[PDB]
Amino acid sequence: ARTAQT
Amino acid sequence: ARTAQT
Amino acid sequence: MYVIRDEWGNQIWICPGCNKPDDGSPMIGCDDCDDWYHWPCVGIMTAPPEEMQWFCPKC
Amino acid sequence: MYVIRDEWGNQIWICPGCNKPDDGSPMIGCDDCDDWYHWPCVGIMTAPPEEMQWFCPKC
Ligand SMILES: [Zn+2]
Ligand SMILES: [Zn+2]
Ligand SMILES: [Zn+2]
Ligand SMILES: [Zn+2]
Repeated sequence: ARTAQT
Repeated sequence: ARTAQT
Repeated sequence: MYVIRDEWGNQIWICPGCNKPDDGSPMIGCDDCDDWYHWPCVGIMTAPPEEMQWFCPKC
Repeated sequence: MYVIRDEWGNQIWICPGCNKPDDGSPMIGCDDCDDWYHWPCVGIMTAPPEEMQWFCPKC
């Protein structure tokens, strides 16, 4: 899926 | 300052 | 601040001014203790300037 | 999702699971409502395959 992190 | 809302 | 754990296992942080979850209402964070209150619960009517620091009754 | 407007006039989007702004922790977006959560707030331990779609308790 769509994920994120700094 | 810091505020927040939906 | 009280924290509610709802039916979905999510955590809701509650205004100490009214202590009611049915918010929506915008909130403002205390720049000392970091409790958050609804604007109307502490007499704030408009978004305050960003440069400014707000402080909550206790602090 | 709650959105915080901080000192700098930047917008921080808050995980509805914990409603804590201080992450670090990676997030995952719902492919229905597009609310984003921290991985641990929704029981995700590893990056999902990209073909996969994730959905959040509500959807
Ligand atoms: Zn209140
Ligand atoms: Zn305070
Ligand atoms: Zn979270
Ligand atoms: Zn969703």
